[PDB]
Amino acid sequence: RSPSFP
Amino acid sequence: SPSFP
Amino acid sequence: MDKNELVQKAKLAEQAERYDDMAACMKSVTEQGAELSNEERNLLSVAYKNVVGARRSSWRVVSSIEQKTEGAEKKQQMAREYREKIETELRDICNDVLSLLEKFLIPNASQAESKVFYLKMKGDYYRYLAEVAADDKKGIVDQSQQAYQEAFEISKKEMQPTHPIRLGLALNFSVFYYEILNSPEKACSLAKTAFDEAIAELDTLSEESYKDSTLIMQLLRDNLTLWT
Amino acid sequence: MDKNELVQKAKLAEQAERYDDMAACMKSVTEQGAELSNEERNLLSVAYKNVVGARRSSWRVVSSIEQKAEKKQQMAREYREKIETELRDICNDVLSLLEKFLIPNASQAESKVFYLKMKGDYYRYLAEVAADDKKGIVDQSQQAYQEAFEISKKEMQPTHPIRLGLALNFSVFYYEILNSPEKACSLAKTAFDEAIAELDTLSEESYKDSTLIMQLLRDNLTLWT
Repeated sequence: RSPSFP
Repeated sequence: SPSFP
Repeated sequence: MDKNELVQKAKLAEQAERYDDMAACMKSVTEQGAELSNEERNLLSVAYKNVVGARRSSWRVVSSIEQKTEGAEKKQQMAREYREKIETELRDICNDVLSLLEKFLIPNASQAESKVFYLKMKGDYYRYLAEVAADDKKGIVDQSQQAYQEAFEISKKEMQPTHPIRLGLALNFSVFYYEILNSPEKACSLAKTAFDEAIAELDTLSEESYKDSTLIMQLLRDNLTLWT
Repeated sequence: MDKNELVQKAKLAEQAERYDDMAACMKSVTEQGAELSNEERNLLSVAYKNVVGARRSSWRVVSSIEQKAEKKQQMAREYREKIETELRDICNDVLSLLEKFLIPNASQAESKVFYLKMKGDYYRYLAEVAADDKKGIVDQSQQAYQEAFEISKKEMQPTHPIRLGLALNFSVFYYEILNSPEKACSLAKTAFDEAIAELDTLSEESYKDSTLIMQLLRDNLTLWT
């Protein structure tokens, strides 16, 4: 899926 | 030292 | 164990990659009611990121199998029941975090940096509930959207466009629009402005935070390029 | 659940990387008392390898911190002990399953070597953390490996993955537990050379594991030299 941070 | 599995 | 002992045990659990132990330590630190230092805040965030992360990863695999076995009746029921079990764990974890945010972290956040961090965190854990929620969804989606919007408003007013917390929030709000609301254009628009604003003011990069800042900008552009 | 349902749950848990769930499924399959198929045997082995493996990895890190500030050293010690107790309970669970069900029901040589190698392995993990009980634990690991080694050299082809894997782990036992790097090297070298000499005995269903273990045998020989 779409990477997030952290 | 690597073993198996 | 007193605060300092629990923080030390959290750092040990982190090194040992025992994230449930790490989360229990930091949960206890938070329940003492005093405002978390930047160090404690990061230890709490890392611990729960890994605890919830293992369930989200397991959930995605089992959901993919449950979809992939449409024609194999016996195997699909097995996959469905296991996904539901993983969901109960995932929900309990998100409910634990959101309870800490509402009871301790958000009311004790005295500085703008902290408020943006915890509202983004609220946005994040309500988003994880929204990933697996299927009539309760709308309310969960609204709670994630409201936390992110408040954090976004405060970050644009109080933080430099290169601050990692401001960039990270723009990245996760952007992911929320794409994944949860299915608004790819609204997601792309948020990520692009966040990236361009940061590129235009790179002189505002602190030596203590430039690595996180430049990392999030790369992630913002990756999402913009993938959603396009 | 019934056996087939528990085996299917175990495969799901494996895919989900939920190795505690995987181990509980296979433990339940084993407690039904019937001899395990090759598939079930591998699922049990993989599950517990990962369950014990997480503790061995955590133990190594915390022990290193405990070795390398008085208050912080006491906490590291207490945490290592907590991890050790978990590691011990896991090894004892496996060793109890081996003695109550797996070893007495192993009717074929292939199965007996697999389970005696497994016994050798889990007493080796106890030996890694044991500090006066050690000698007895080391002897239990050595005895299980020796019996499995004798049966493999007699009943199996030198390319069989179970025979190669056992030679790799007994070789690791000699190096790590008994600090005998020269016989560790000789054991791994002969295992490798005897496999190279009979490559015509490779099965299409097992050649990937066989050639992988040969590479591991040579890596250990090259690192210990």
